[PDB]
Amino acid sequence: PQITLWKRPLVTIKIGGQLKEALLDTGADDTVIEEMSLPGRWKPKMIGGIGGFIKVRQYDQIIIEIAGHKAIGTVLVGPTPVNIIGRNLLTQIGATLNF
Amino acid sequence: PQITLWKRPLVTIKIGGQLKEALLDTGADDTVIEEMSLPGRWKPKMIGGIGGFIKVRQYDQIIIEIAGHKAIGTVLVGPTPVNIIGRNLLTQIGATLNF
Ligand SMILES: Cc1cccc(C)c1OCC(=O)N[C@@H](Cc1ccccc1)[C@@H](O)C[C@H](Cc1ccccc1)NC(=O)[C@H](C(C)C)N1CCCNC1=O
Ligand SMILES: [Cl-]
Ligand SMILES: [Cl-]
Ligand SMILES: [Cl-]
Ligand code: NA
Repeated sequence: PQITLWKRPLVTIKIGGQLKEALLDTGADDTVIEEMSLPGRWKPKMIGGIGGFIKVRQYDQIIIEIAGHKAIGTVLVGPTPVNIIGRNLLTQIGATLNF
Repeated sequence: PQITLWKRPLVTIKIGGQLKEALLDTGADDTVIEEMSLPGRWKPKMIGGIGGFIKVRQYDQIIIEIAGHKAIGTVLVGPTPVNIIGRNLLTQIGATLNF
């Protein structure tokens, strides 16, 4: 699709069989989702936002659908105020910024 | 241009007679620049996200050139870790997300 930016670029994602709303974010290096259960082992990570850094759980090779596009990759889980699809998965689904 | 997302989508901007590098951020409602002087009136604002909130100065009707494209809008100035071009000015340069 071509998504303009007059409103937030929110899409539906599916992860763990569940539908969630998330933001397509070219300013995010990684994907971070609100607290949920994911399979496997996780690794520690810090990410930085407008107000400072938070600790998150890094899950690798997680199956996730983004606006109907299937992806498999790293998902961070933690106390983010909004679900964010970052560049690691935007790149995988072929997204570019155009002007 | 068409910007892929393997790396951060950083571009050069001109604001307040100064050149800066800034992040094209579809996940940002607002444009936030590191501390600098701008002409005219301003009012305080709090913006919060990952990591919490920061206090900024809101300047309205500020012209910015973004990767050679002129726009005008509100610019927030404060202790952001990164200069961010948000949706309020991305729409004005006709930026879209495409996949
Ligand atoms: C940078 C990065 C590394 C790894 C993983 C992730 C998710 C990363 O991105 C973290 C991050 O906060 N990125 C921001 C920009 C970023 C990159 C690097 C350092 C700091 C910031 C931005 O793009 C998304 C984030 C989303 C958001 C979160 C909570 C509430 C509302 C929105 N947006 C905002 O904070 C904006 C600010 C920028 C005006 N914002 C806050 C006021 C209300 N609305 C709004 O839009
Ligand atoms: Cl990934
Ligand atoms: Cl504006
Ligand atoms: Cl448009
Ligand atoms: Na003004």
